[PDB]
Amino acid sequence: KVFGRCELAAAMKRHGLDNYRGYSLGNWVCAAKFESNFNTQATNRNTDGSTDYGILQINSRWWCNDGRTPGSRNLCNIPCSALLSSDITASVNCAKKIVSDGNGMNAWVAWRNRCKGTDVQAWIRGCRL
Ligand SMILES: [Cl-]
Ligand SMILES: [Cl-]
Ligand SMILES: [Cl-]
Ligand SMILES: [Cl-]
Ligand SMILES: [Cl-]
Ligand code: NA
Repeated sequence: KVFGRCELAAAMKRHGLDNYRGYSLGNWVCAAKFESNFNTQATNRNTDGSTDYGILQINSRWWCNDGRTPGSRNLCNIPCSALLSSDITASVNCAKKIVSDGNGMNAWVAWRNRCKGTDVQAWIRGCRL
């Protein structure tokens, strides 16, 4: 599923991501835009052989099991395929664990490089929330 900007903002809010660990909803929408272009089915292979999955490009090295990332962990206790669902519950729950891990949203390289320190509220501006 390819979410619209306000539609994703609404879903993220429903699943309790708005101000989670202090990150306003625009941070989450901005990160999703640059990680996946709002597409739940996005997958991208990394040089190390791990793969990133879903709307927030969660990586198989640490967070989910895809059967093909040697030495990896599955700290969200889910198959990486669960992260590609049209329903974002699994992605949200896993992102809550990731952003709690110590480095906040810096875990998401696209957030650090394209969202951090910008006007992230623009990503939610205009939305009925
Ligand atoms: Cl957009
Ligand atoms: Cl915001
Ligand atoms: Cl594996
Ligand atoms: Cl599994
Ligand atoms: Cl933080
Ligand atoms: Na894994």
